[PDB]
Amino acid sequence: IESQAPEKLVYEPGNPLADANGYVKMPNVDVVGEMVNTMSASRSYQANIEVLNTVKSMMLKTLTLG
Amino acid sequence: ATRTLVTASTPGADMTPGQLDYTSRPLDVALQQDGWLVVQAADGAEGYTR
Amino acid sequence: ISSLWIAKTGLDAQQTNMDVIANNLANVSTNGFKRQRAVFEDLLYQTIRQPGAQSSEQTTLPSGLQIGTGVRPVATERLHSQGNLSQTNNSKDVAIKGQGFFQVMLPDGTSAYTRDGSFQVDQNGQLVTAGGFQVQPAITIPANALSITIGRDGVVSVTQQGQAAPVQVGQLNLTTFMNDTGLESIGENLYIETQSSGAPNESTPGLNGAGLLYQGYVETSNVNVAEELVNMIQVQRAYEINSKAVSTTDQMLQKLTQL
Amino acid sequence: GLQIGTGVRPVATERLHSQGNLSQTNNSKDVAIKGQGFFQ
Amino acid sequence: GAQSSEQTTLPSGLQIGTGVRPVATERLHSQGNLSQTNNSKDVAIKGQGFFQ
Repeated sequence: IESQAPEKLVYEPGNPLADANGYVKMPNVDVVGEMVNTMSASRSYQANIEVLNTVKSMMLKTLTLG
Repeated sequence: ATRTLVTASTPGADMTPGQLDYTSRPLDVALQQDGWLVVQAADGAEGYTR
Repeated sequence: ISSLWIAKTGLDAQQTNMDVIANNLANVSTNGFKRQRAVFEDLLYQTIRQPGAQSSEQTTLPSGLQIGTGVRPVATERLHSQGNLSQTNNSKDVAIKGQGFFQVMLPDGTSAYTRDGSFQVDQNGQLVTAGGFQVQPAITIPANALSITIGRDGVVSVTQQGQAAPVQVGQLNLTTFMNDTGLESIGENLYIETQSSGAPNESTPGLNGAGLLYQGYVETSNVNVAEELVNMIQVQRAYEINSKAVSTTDQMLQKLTQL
Repeated sequence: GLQIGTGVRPVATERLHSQGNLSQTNNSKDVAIKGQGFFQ
Repeated sequence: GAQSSEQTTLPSGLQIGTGVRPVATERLHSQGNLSQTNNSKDVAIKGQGFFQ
Protein backbone atom coordinates (compact mmCIF):
# COMPACT_ATOMS: atom_id res chain seq x y z
CA ILE A 1 0.00 0.00 0.00
CA GLU A 2 1.14 3.54 -0.72
CA SER A 3 1.52 5.83 2.27
CA GLN A 4 -1.07 8.51 3.01
CA ALA A 5 1.46 10.99 4.40
CA PRO A 6 1.41 14.40 2.69
CA GLU A 7 3.84 14.64 -0.22
CA LYS A 8 6.47 17.34 -0.50
CA LEU A 9 5.89 19.89 -3.24
CA VAL A 10 8.30 22.46 -4.66
CA TYR A 11 7.81 25.67 -6.64
CA GLU A 12 8.95 25.09 -10.24
CA PRO A 13 6.71 26.69 -12.88
CA GLY A 14 9.10 25.56 -15.61
CA ASN A 15 8.25 21.86 -15.43
CA PRO A 16 5.05 20.97 -17.33
CA LEU A 17 3.94 18.77 -14.42
CA ALA A 18 3.41 21.89 -12.29
CA ASP A 19 -0.21 22.71 -11.45
CA ALA A 20 -1.86 26.13 -11.64
CA ASN A 21 0.23 27.44 -8.73
CA GLY A 22 3.47 25.97 -10.08
CA TYR A 23 3.81 23.43 -7.27
CA VAL A 24 5.18 20.10 -8.51
CA LYS A 25 4.77 17.11 -6.19
CA MET A 26 7.66 14.79 -5.30
CA PRO A 27 7.84 11.58 -3.24
CA ASN A 28 8.05 11.77 0.54
CA VAL A 29 10.55 9.12 1.64
CA ASP A 30 12.42 9.16 4.97
CA VAL A 31 15.92 8.04 4.03
CA VAL A 32 16.77 7.26 7.66
CA GLY A 33 13.66 5.11 7.90
CA GLU A 34 14.66 3.27 4.75
CA MET A 35 18.21 2.60 5.99
CA VAL A 36 16.92 1.28 9.31
CA ASN A 37 14.33 -0.85 7.49
CA THR A 38 17.10 -2.35 5.38
CA MET A 39 19.21 -3.16 8.43
CA SER A 40 16.32 -4.69 10.39
CA ALA A 41 15.17 -6.73 7.39
CA SER A 42 18.68 -8.08 6.89
CA ARG A 43 18.99 -9.04 10.55
CA SER A 44 15.61 -10.80 10.57
CA TYR A 45 16.54 -12.58 7.34
CA GLN A 46 19.74 -13.90 8.91
CA ALA A 47 17.93 -14.94 12.10
CA ASN A 48 15.29 -16.91 10.20
CA ILE A 49 17.94 -18.55 8.01
CA GLU A 50 19.84 -19.65 11.10
CA VAL A 51 16.68 -20.96 12.78
CA LEU A 52 15.87 -23.00 9.69
CA ASN A 53 19.42 -24.36 9.61
CA THR A 54 19.29 -25.43 13.26
CA VAL A 55 15.89 -27.09 12.84
CA LYS A 56 17.11 -28.93 9.74
CA SER A 57 20.16 -30.20 11.61
CA MET A 58 18.01 -31.37 14.51
CA MET A 59 15.61 -33.18 12.17
CA LEU A 60 18.49 -34.86 10.36
CA LYS A 61 19.99 -35.94 13.69
CA THR A 62 16.71 -37.34 15.04
CA LEU A 63 16.15 -39.18 11.75
CA THR A 64 18.63 -41.79 13.02
CA LEU A 65 17.14 -42.44 16.46
CA GLY A 66 18.62 -45.74 17.64
CA ALA B 1 4.37 -5.21 -7.79
CA THR B 2 7.18 -3.97 -5.53
CA ARG B 3 10.31 -3.55 -7.66
CA THR B 4 10.39 -0.08 -9.24
CA LEU B 5 13.43 0.61 -11.40
CA VAL B 6 14.69 4.15 -11.99
CA THR B 7 15.99 5.53 -15.28
CA ALA B 8 17.55 8.91 -15.93
CA SER B 9 15.76 11.30 -18.27
CA THR B 10 16.38 14.79 -19.65
CA PRO B 11 13.59 17.18 -20.69
CA GLY B 12 14.21 19.53 -23.61
CA ALA B 13 16.11 22.46 -22.09
CA ASP B 14 15.83 25.67 -20.07
CA MET B 15 15.13 28.79 -22.11
CA THR B 16 16.21 31.41 -19.59
CA PRO B 17 18.28 33.97 -21.53
CA GLY B 18 21.89 34.27 -20.44
CA GLN B 19 23.81 37.32 -19.32
CA LEU B 20 25.15 39.43 -22.18
CA ASP B 21 28.27 41.60 -22.31
CA TYR B 22 28.92 44.62 -24.52
CA THR B 23 31.98 44.06 -26.72
CA SER B 24 31.09 46.92 -29.14
CA ARG B 25 31.85 44.66 -32.12
CA PRO B 26 29.85 45.96 -35.12
CA LEU B 27 28.17 42.63 -35.97
CA ASP B 28 27.56 40.82 -32.68
CA VAL B 29 23.86 40.36 -31.99
CA ALA B 30 21.76 39.23 -29.04
CA LEU B 31 18.18 38.04 -29.39
CA GLN B 32 15.00 38.90 -27.48
CA GLN B 33 13.38 36.66 -24.86
CA ASP B 34 12.29 34.05 -27.43
CA GLY B 35 14.41 34.93 -30.44
CA TRP B 36 16.17 32.44 -32.70
CA LEU B 37 18.65 32.96 -35.52
CA VAL B 38 18.12 30.54 -38.40
CA VAL B 39 21.17 28.82 -39.89
CA GLN B 40 21.66 26.16 -42.55
CA ALA B 41 22.75 22.91 -40.91
CA ALA B 42 25.19 20.50 -42.53
CA ASP B 43 22.48 18.14 -43.78
CA GLY B 44 20.65 21.11 -45.35
CA ALA B 45 17.59 21.37 -43.10
CA GLU B 46 17.36 24.71 -41.33
CA GLY B 47 18.12 24.94 -37.64
CA TYR B 48 17.73 27.51 -34.89
CA THR B 49 20.37 28.88 -32.54
CA ARG B 50 21.18 31.86 -30.33
CA ILE C 1 16.25 16.36 0.73
CA SER C 2 14.01 19.21 1.85
CA SER C 3 16.97 21.11 3.30
CA LEU C 4 18.79 21.19 -0.03
CA TRP C 5 15.61 21.89 -2.01
CA ILE C 6 14.88 24.87 0.26
CA ALA C 7 18.40 26.29 0.44
CA LYS C 8 18.54 26.17 -3.35
CA THR C 9 15.53 28.49 -3.49
CA GLY C 10 17.10 30.73 -0.87
CA LEU C 11 20.32 31.05 -2.86
CA ASP C 12 18.38 31.67 -6.08
CA ALA C 13 16.42 34.47 -4.40
CA GLN C 14 19.61 36.06 -3.09
CA GLN C 15 21.17 35.79 -6.55
CA THR C 16 18.22 37.53 -8.21
CA ASN C 17 18.30 40.29 -5.59
CA MET C 18 22.02 40.76 -6.20
CA ASP C 19 21.35 40.95 -9.94
CA VAL C 20 18.75 43.67 -9.38
CA ILE C 21 21.17 45.63 -7.19
CA ALA C 22 23.91 45.23 -9.79
CA ASN C 23 21.65 46.52 -12.56
CA ASN C 24 20.61 49.51 -10.45
CA LEU C 25 24.26 50.35 -9.80
CA ALA C 26 25.23 49.77 -13.43
CA ASN C 27 22.70 52.10 -15.06
CA VAL C 28 23.20 54.98 -12.65
CA SER C 29 24.44 57.68 -15.06
CA THR C 30 21.74 57.00 -17.65
CA ASN C 31 19.07 59.65 -18.21
CA GLY C 32 15.54 59.16 -16.92
CA PHE C 33 15.90 55.91 -14.96
CA LYS C 34 13.65 54.86 -12.09
CA ARG C 35 15.17 52.47 -9.57
CA GLN C 36 13.83 48.98 -8.90
CA ARG C 37 13.37 46.92 -5.76
CA ALA C 38 12.60 43.20 -5.69
CA VAL C 39 10.16 41.84 -3.10
CA PHE C 40 10.18 38.18 -2.06
CA GLU C 41 7.41 36.02 -0.65
CA ASP C 42 7.31 32.75 1.27
CA LEU C 43 5.63 29.69 -0.22
CA LEU C 44 2.78 27.70 1.29
CA TYR C 45 3.16 25.73 4.52
CA GLN C 46 2.33 22.05 4.99
CA THR C 47 0.80 20.87 8.26
CA ILE C 48 1.83 17.36 9.28
CA ARG C 49 0.16 17.33 12.70
CA GLN C 50 -2.83 19.48 13.57
CA PRO C 51 -2.36 21.70 16.64
CA GLY C 52 -4.41 19.57 19.02
CA ALA C 53 -5.97 21.75 21.70
CA GLN C 54 -5.59 20.86 25.38
CA SER C 55 -7.23 23.66 27.42
CA SER C 56 -6.30 21.79 30.61
CA GLU C 57 -4.81 24.88 32.33
CA GLN C 58 -1.43 23.13 32.09
CA THR C 59 0.18 26.08 30.23
CA THR C 60 1.52 23.60 27.69
CA LEU C 61 3.00 24.40 24.30
CA PRO C 62 0.91 23.89 21.14
CA SER C 63 2.08 20.60 19.63
CA GLY C 64 1.69 21.28 15.92
CA LEU C 65 4.25 20.60 13.21
CA GLN C 66 4.37 22.84 10.14
CA ILE C 67 7.27 22.67 7.68
CA GLY C 68 8.06 25.55 5.36
CA THR C 69 8.66 25.30 1.64
CA GLY C 70 10.88 28.18 0.53
CA VAL C 71 10.84 31.67 -0.93
CA ARG C 72 10.10 32.99 -4.41
CA PRO C 73 10.50 36.45 -5.99
CA VAL C 74 7.00 37.77 -6.58
CA ALA C 75 7.60 41.19 -8.15
CA THR C 76 10.20 43.88 -8.83
CA GLU C 77 8.54 47.26 -8.35
CA ARG C 78 10.01 50.48 -9.73
CA LEU C 79 9.83 53.79 -7.89
CA HIS C 80 8.45 56.49 -10.22
CA SER C 81 9.93 59.41 -8.31
CA GLN C 82 11.04 62.75 -9.75
CA GLY C 83 14.79 62.71 -10.30
CA ASN C 84 17.14 65.65 -10.35
CA LEU C 85 17.64 67.80 -13.45
CA SER C 86 20.99 68.18 -15.20
CA GLN C 87 21.60 70.93 -17.75
CA THR C 88 23.03 70.04 -21.15
CA ASN C 89 22.34 73.46 -22.77
CA ASN C 90 21.15 71.67 -25.92
CA SER C 91 18.10 73.47 -27.28
CA LYS C 92 16.33 70.19 -28.14
CA ASP C 93 16.22 68.52 -24.72
CA VAL C 94 13.02 68.21 -22.68
CA ALA C 95 12.73 67.39 -18.98
CA ILE C 96 9.34 66.43 -17.57
CA LYS C 97 8.20 67.88 -14.24
CA GLY C 98 5.58 65.56 -12.77
CA GLN C 99 4.23 62.36 -14.31
CA GLY C 100 3.80 61.31 -17.92
CA PHE C 101 5.72 59.81 -20.83
CA PHE C 102 6.07 60.70 -24.49
CA GLN C 103 4.56 58.36 -27.08
CA VAL C 104 7.07 56.70 -29.40
CA MET C 105 6.04 54.56 -32.38
CA LEU C 106 8.00 51.33 -32.72
CA PRO C 107 8.92 50.11 -36.23
CA ASP C 108 6.39 47.24 -35.98
CA GLY C 109 3.42 49.62 -35.65
CA THR C 110 2.95 49.47 -31.89
CA SER C 111 3.64 52.40 -29.58
CA ALA C 112 6.09 52.53 -26.68
CA TYR C 113 6.29 55.16 -23.96
CA THR C 114 9.52 56.67 -22.64
CA ARG C 115 10.53 59.37 -20.17
CA ASP C 116 14.08 59.94 -21.47
CA GLY C 117 14.19 63.41 -22.98
CA SER C 118 16.99 63.54 -25.55
CA PHE C 119 15.82 64.39 -29.06
CA GLN C 120 17.69 64.81 -32.33
CA VAL C 121 16.43 65.94 -35.73
CA ASP C 122 16.44 63.32 -38.47
CA GLN C 123 17.22 63.92 -42.14
CA ASN C 124 13.57 64.71 -42.92
CA GLY C 125 12.99 67.02 -39.93
CA GLN C 126 10.85 64.75 -37.75
CA LEU C 127 11.86 64.90 -34.10
CA VAL C 128 13.25 61.48 -33.20
CA THR C 129 15.01 59.99 -30.20
CA ALA C 130 18.62 58.85 -30.27
CA GLY C 131 18.29 55.42 -31.85
CA GLY C 132 15.95 56.29 -34.70
CA PHE C 133 12.62 55.81 -32.93
CA GLN C 134 10.36 58.77 -33.69
CA VAL C 135 7.69 60.57 -31.68
CA GLN C 136 4.08 59.68 -32.46
CA PRO C 137 2.73 63.27 -32.78
CA ALA C 138 5.54 63.68 -35.34
CA ILE C 139 6.81 67.18 -34.64
CA THR C 140 8.41 68.63 -37.77
CA ILE C 141 11.21 71.20 -37.93
CA PRO C 142 11.93 73.32 -41.03
CA ALA C 143 15.36 74.04 -42.44
CA ASN C 144 17.31 77.26 -41.75
CA ALA C 145 15.78 77.38 -38.26
CA LEU C 146 17.44 80.18 -36.31
CA SER C 147 16.48 78.81 -32.89
CA ILE C 148 14.07 76.21 -31.55
CA THR C 149 12.05 76.90 -28.40
CA ILE C 150 9.67 74.61 -26.54
CA GLY C 151 6.99 76.04 -24.28
CA ARG C 152 5.96 75.03 -20.79
CA ASP C 153 2.78 73.33 -22.05
CA GLY C 154 4.31 71.35 -24.91
CA VAL C 155 4.05 74.03 -27.60
CA VAL C 156 7.06 73.89 -29.93
CA SER C 157 7.69 76.95 -32.08
CA VAL C 158 10.54 78.14 -34.28
CA THR C 159 11.63 81.52 -35.63
CA GLN C 160 12.52 82.18 -39.26
CA GLN C 161 14.76 84.85 -40.76
CA GLY C 162 11.97 87.43 -40.88
CA GLN C 163 8.27 87.98 -40.12
CA ALA C 164 9.39 89.52 -36.80
CA ALA C 165 7.35 86.81 -35.06
CA PRO C 166 7.76 83.13 -34.17
CA VAL C 167 5.69 80.57 -36.07
CA GLN C 168 4.47 77.39 -34.39
CA VAL C 169 5.34 74.04 -35.98
CA GLY C 170 3.55 71.51 -33.77
CA GLN C 171 2.30 70.41 -30.38
CA LEU C 172 4.03 68.09 -27.90
CA ASN C 173 1.44 66.32 -25.76
CA LEU C 174 2.15 63.35 -23.51
CA THR C 175 0.36 60.31 -22.13
CA THR C 176 -0.45 59.23 -18.58
CA PHE C 177 -1.44 55.91 -17.01
CA MET C 178 -3.51 55.13 -13.94
CA ASN C 179 -0.77 52.85 -12.54
CA ASP C 180 2.62 53.61 -14.05
CA THR C 181 4.26 50.89 -11.94
CA GLY C 182 2.46 48.17 -13.89
CA LEU C 183 4.34 48.76 -17.14
CA GLU C 184 6.61 46.25 -18.86
CA SER C 185 10.04 47.71 -19.57
CA ILE C 186 12.07 46.91 -22.69
CA GLY C 187 15.43 48.20 -23.87
CA GLU C 188 16.08 51.67 -25.24
CA ASN C 189 14.34 52.81 -22.04
CA LEU C 190 10.92 51.98 -23.46
CA TYR C 191 7.83 51.18 -21.39
CA ILE C 192 4.80 49.43 -22.87
CA GLU C 193 1.40 48.89 -21.32
CA THR C 194 0.15 45.61 -19.91
CA GLN C 195 -3.09 44.61 -18.22
CA SER C 196 -1.68 45.84 -14.89
CA SER C 197 -1.89 49.48 -16.03
CA GLY C 198 -4.93 51.16 -17.52
CA ALA C 199 -5.38 52.48 -21.01
CA PRO C 200 -3.16 55.52 -21.63
CA ASN C 201 -4.72 58.96 -21.89
CA GLU C 202 -3.18 61.78 -23.92
CA SER C 203 -3.10 65.39 -22.76
CA THR C 204 -1.12 68.58 -23.16
CA PRO C 205 1.43 69.25 -20.40
CA GLY C 206 0.05 71.02 -17.36
CA LEU C 207 -3.47 69.56 -17.57
CA ASN C 208 -5.19 66.49 -16.12
CA GLY C 209 -2.27 65.81 -13.80
CA ALA C 210 0.40 65.99 -16.51
CA GLY C 211 3.76 67.52 -15.70
CA LEU C 212 5.22 70.58 -17.36
CA LEU C 213 8.18 70.64 -19.75
CA TYR C 214 11.53 72.36 -19.23
CA GLN C 215 13.84 72.99 -22.19
CA GLY C 216 17.58 72.42 -21.93
CA TYR C 217 17.50 69.94 -19.04
CA VAL C 218 17.33 66.16 -18.71
CA GLU C 219 16.16 63.95 -15.86
CA THR C 220 18.87 61.93 -14.13
CA SER C 221 18.36 58.48 -12.66
CA ASN C 222 16.98 58.27 -9.12
CA VAL C 223 19.44 55.67 -7.84
CA ASN C 224 20.53 55.77 -4.18
CA VAL C 225 24.02 54.29 -3.85
CA ALA C 226 24.03 54.85 -0.08
CA GLU C 227 21.31 52.20 0.23
CA GLU C 228 22.48 50.04 -2.68
CA LEU C 229 25.73 49.37 -0.80
CA VAL C 230 23.86 48.34 2.36
CA ASN C 231 21.58 46.03 0.38
CA MET C 232 24.66 44.50 -1.24
CA ILE C 233 26.25 43.84 2.16
CA GLN C 234 23.10 42.19 3.49
CA VAL C 235 22.80 40.10 0.32
CA GLN C 236 26.35 38.83 0.71
CA ARG C 237 25.84 37.91 4.37
CA ALA C 238 22.57 36.08 3.68
CA TYR C 239 24.24 34.20 0.83
CA GLU C 240 26.99 33.06 3.19
CA ILE C 241 24.47 31.96 5.84
CA ASN C 242 22.58 29.84 3.31
CA SER C 243 25.88 28.35 2.15
CA LYS C 244 26.58 27.38 5.76
CA ALA C 245 23.16 25.72 5.94
CA VAL C 246 23.92 23.68 2.81
CA SER C 247 27.29 22.65 4.22
CA THR C 248 25.74 21.53 7.51
CA THR C 249 23.04 19.42 5.88
CA ASP C 250 25.59 17.88 3.50
CA GLN C 251 27.85 16.98 6.42
CA MET C 252 25.05 15.33 8.38
CA LEU C 253 23.83 13.42 5.31
CA GLN C 254 27.36 12.17 4.67
CA LYS C 255 27.59 11.04 8.29
CA LEU C 256 24.27 9.23 7.84
CA THR C 257 25.46 7.35 4.78
CA GLN C 258 28.90 6.61 6.27
CA LEU C 259 27.53 3.50 7.98
CA GLY D 1 5.44 39.08 -13.99
CA LEU D 2 8.84 40.41 -12.93
CA GLN D 3 11.65 41.69 -15.14
CA ILE D 4 15.40 41.49 -14.56
CA GLY D 5 17.93 43.91 -16.00
CA THR D 6 21.13 43.23 -17.90
CA GLY D 7 23.27 46.39 -17.98
CA VAL D 8 23.88 49.70 -19.72
CA ARG D 9 25.53 50.58 -23.03
CA PRO D 10 26.24 53.76 -25.00
CA VAL D 11 23.77 54.48 -27.79
CA ALA D 12 24.89 57.76 -29.37
CA THR D 13 27.17 60.77 -28.99
CA GLU D 14 25.80 64.21 -29.82
CA ARG D 15 27.72 67.42 -30.49
CA LEU D 16 26.53 70.77 -29.17
CA HIS D 17 26.49 73.03 -32.23
CA SER D 18 26.17 76.23 -30.24
CA GLN D 19 27.87 79.59 -30.87
CA GLY D 20 31.45 79.92 -29.68
CA ASN D 21 33.15 83.01 -28.32
CA LEU D 22 35.31 85.09 -30.66
CA SER D 23 38.94 86.00 -29.95
CA GLN D 24 40.75 88.74 -31.85
CA THR D 25 43.75 87.76 -33.97
CA ASN D 26 44.71 90.94 -35.93
CA ASN D 27 45.20 88.68 -38.97
CA SER D 28 43.38 89.95 -42.05
CA LYS D 29 42.81 86.41 -43.37
CA ASP D 30 41.16 84.84 -40.31
CA VAL D 31 37.39 84.59 -40.76
CA ALA D 32 34.92 83.72 -38.00
CA ILE D 33 31.36 82.82 -38.97
CA LYS D 34 28.47 84.09 -36.83
CA GLY D 35 25.26 82.08 -36.91
CA GLN D 36 24.85 78.94 -39.01
CA GLY D 37 26.91 77.38 -41.76
CA PHE D 38 30.11 75.62 -42.79
CA PHE D 39 32.84 76.39 -45.31
CA GLN D 40 33.25 73.87 -48.13
CA GLY E 1 8.33 8.79 -27.79
CA ALA E 2 4.92 10.15 -28.78
CA GLN E 3 3.02 11.83 -25.95
CA SER E 4 0.01 12.75 -28.16
CA SER E 5 -0.89 15.34 -25.47
CA GLU E 6 -3.41 12.91 -23.96
CA GLN E 7 -2.25 13.97 -20.49
CA THR E 8 0.18 16.69 -19.42
CA THR E 9 3.55 14.91 -19.33
CA LEU E 10 7.17 15.56 -20.25
CA PRO E 11 9.48 13.91 -22.81
CA SER E 12 11.65 11.00 -21.73
CA GLY E 13 14.59 11.38 -24.10
CA LEU E 14 18.14 11.09 -22.80
CA GLN E 15 21.12 12.86 -24.38
CA ILE E 16 24.61 13.04 -22.88
CA GLY E 17 27.04 15.84 -23.63
CA THR E 18 30.65 15.32 -24.63
CA GLY E 19 32.46 18.47 -23.56
CA VAL E 20 33.73 21.82 -24.81
CA ARG E 21 36.50 22.55 -27.28
CA PRO E 22 38.24 25.79 -28.31
CA VAL E 23 36.89 26.59 -31.76
CA ALA E 24 38.53 29.91 -32.63
CA THR E 25 40.71 32.81 -31.51
CA GLU E 26 39.82 36.04 -33.31
CA ARG E 27 41.64 39.37 -33.16
CA LEU E 28 39.53 42.51 -32.76
CA HIS E 29 40.96 44.71 -35.52
CA SER E 30 39.75 47.98 -34.03
CA GLN E 31 41.55 51.33 -34.32
CA GLY E 32 44.07 51.94 -31.56
CA ASN E 33 45.03 55.26 -30.06
CA LEU E 34 47.92 57.41 -31.28
CA SER E 35 50.97 57.94 -29.06
CA GLN E 36 53.16 60.95 -29.84
CA THR E 37 56.86 60.10 -29.82
CA ASN E 38 57.90 63.22 -31.80
CA ASN E 39 60.25 60.98 -33.79
CA SER E 40 60.93 61.81 -37.43
CA LYS E 41 60.65 58.26 -38.83
CA ASP E 42 57.48 56.83 -37.29
CA VAL E 43 54.25 56.26 -39.21
CA ALA E 44 50.78 55.67 -37.77
CA ILE E 45 48.03 54.23 -39.97
CA LYS E 46 44.55 55.76 -39.89
CA GLY E 47 41.96 53.26 -41.09
CA GLN E 48 42.62 49.80 -42.53
CA GLY E 49 45.90 48.74 -44.09
CA PHE E 50 49.22 47.01 -43.62
CA PHE E 51 52.80 47.67 -44.63
CA GLN E 52 54.67 45.04 -46.63
